[PDB]
Amino acid sequence: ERLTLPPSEITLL
Amino acid sequence: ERLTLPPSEITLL
Amino acid sequence: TSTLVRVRKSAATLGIAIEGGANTRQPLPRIVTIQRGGSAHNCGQLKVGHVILEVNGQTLRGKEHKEAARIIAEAFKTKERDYIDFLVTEF
Amino acid sequence: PTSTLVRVRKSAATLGIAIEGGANTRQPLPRIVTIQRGGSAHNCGQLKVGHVILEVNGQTLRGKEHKEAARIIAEAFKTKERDYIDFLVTEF
Repeated sequence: ERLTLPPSEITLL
Repeated sequence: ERLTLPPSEITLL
Repeated sequence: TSTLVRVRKSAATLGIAIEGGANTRQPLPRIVTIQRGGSAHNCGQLKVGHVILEVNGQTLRGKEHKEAARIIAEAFKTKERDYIDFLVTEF
Repeated sequence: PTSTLVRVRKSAATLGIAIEGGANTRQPLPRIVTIQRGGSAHNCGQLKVGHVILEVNGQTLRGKEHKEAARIIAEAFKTKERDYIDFLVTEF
């Protein structure tokens, strides 16, 4: 099972 | 007029 | 719990920083910065912390970050009208 | 949006979760971002990465800063008053 979630990506719009 | 939110802290418990 | 917010294209840019997308810590795009002078800032109904669920009726649920950003950018780039509609939530 | 009450038995010497978030930051409520293999949370099976912790033993975490939310969880894990921690979690 998934035991970690990575930091989210970011975008300037 | 809060224009940004700071990154959250991460803690291992 | 979810609110429709119409953002008028009052400036050349949308002026928001978004964080989030499927399979990451923040699963849906969340507005983390609103740039002074951009369209979002002029709106007044968009806030930092708002999570974007839909853009012009197009769901962002389950989309990876880059795809969600592309969809928002494409919606803002419209020349047929002078606004963009977001379905947002706060918690 | 579903809220689930998950009882985590203190089956191991550590809780074994990393939490991110708290009031006035980008993630406003503590979200489980890592579950360490071998810890109490991993043995539970009902806790998942991505779960947002709303309450710990009936004590709300809504509006609490990260440091205070972490203190409440750490105290709940340490206390010998009970051999479990009830977390109210959500997954939106």
